[PDB]
Amino acid sequence: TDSEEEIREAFRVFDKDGNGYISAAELRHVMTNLGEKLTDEEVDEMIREADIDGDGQVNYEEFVQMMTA
Amino acid sequence: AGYANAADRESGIPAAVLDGIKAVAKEKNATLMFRLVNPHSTSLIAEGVATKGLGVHAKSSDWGLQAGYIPVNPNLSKLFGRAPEVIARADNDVNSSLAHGHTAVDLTLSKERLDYLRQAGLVTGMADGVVASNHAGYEQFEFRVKETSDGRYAVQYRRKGGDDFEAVKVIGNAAGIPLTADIDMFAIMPHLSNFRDSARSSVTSGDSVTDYLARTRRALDRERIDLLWKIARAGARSAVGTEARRQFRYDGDMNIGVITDFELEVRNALNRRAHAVGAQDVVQHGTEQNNPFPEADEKIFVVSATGESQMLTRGQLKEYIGQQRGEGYVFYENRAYGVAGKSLFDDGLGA
Ligand SMILES: [Ca+2]
Ligand SMILES: [Ca+2]
Repeated sequence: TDSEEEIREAFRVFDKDGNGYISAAELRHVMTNLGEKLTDEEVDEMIREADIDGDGQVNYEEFVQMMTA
Repeated sequence: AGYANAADRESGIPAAVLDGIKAVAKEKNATLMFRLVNPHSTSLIAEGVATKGLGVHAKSSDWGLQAGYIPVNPNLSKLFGRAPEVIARADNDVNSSLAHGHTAVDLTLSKERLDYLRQAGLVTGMADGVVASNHAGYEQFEFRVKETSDGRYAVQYRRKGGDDFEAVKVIGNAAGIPLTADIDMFAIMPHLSNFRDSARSSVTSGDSVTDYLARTRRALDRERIDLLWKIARAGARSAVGTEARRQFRYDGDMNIGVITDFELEVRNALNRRAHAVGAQDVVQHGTEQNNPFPEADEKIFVVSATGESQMLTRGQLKEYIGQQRGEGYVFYENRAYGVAGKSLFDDGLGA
């Protein structure tokens, strides 16, 4: 069970730009640096699966769920 | 190349060691950041003098022939005209270190540092060995040097008007080599792709996701999307060393502090290059990002994964991190910057 601060350092790896949201473009850049070429449909699918509230991005609280799994 | 600009020469890192620094940074694809090295140590590190670890809390010296070394006599140290308590807390410190593998050795200089000392004015002159100086210390202490058959010069001292000269004593290796300040790393920003393998062995069995589901399944992907989030999690987690940062690492019997698997992989690659030139280990511990007593040192030396080098004010430092974070270089900050109002991030920073 990671701590709030541990989970926030990890959040920053994904959230490359300023804002506190992981967008589709940010997640794709992450997934291929970790060696997985993905199609846009596949990115969308990862976002979707995490995107509890439906805006089209992953916020801190959604990232926590995607982390506790 | 040596030194390619002003920042390089201002860093205080000896030319041949910085070359490896630049090289390790490209080889491992990571921005390496450092605290300025006091110029009085530069030369000592270059000719193989030893570098101290977190064990030593003894105060170093910045004057006289003992400049750059860490004097056993706390008064020959920078804490010179300080007083009872200080000079006194100073004693344990010195004594503190010799309890654990550190030896006290006779201070002897190379002819070169001798040149350097007088060239920098730390030593305004000498009879042929009764060296002089205008530091406040010379009105309370007397000095002189003695050549030996090795080429070195023994440093002896005495107290004004008191009587006999004794060599000056300085802390060193268990292996007997004396110590000088170590190169402090401000922070290490690795490119996310350095963690591919690492995520793979945590989650796959070291294989690509496609090869793993092929190897364990059988001819919407819910299972597949799962695995992908799992590698993303794992990757972020080693990049930023979540687990590693919960403990202390050690190098033989010396405590290296809190450091991530990558940060030390970097330490070893640097200490290597260092040995390839004539130096001893120069990075003895982790980064400033896990220092529990953080320094507000205010000019940081930066060496990019591209090899370019530069000096940054704490302000141009945020801009840099942000630029680089945009290129995939990862960064995490000292946990105590926030509560103190000195965070390098301009985001939520909350829950
Ligand atoms: Ca974002
Ligand atoms: Ca959302």
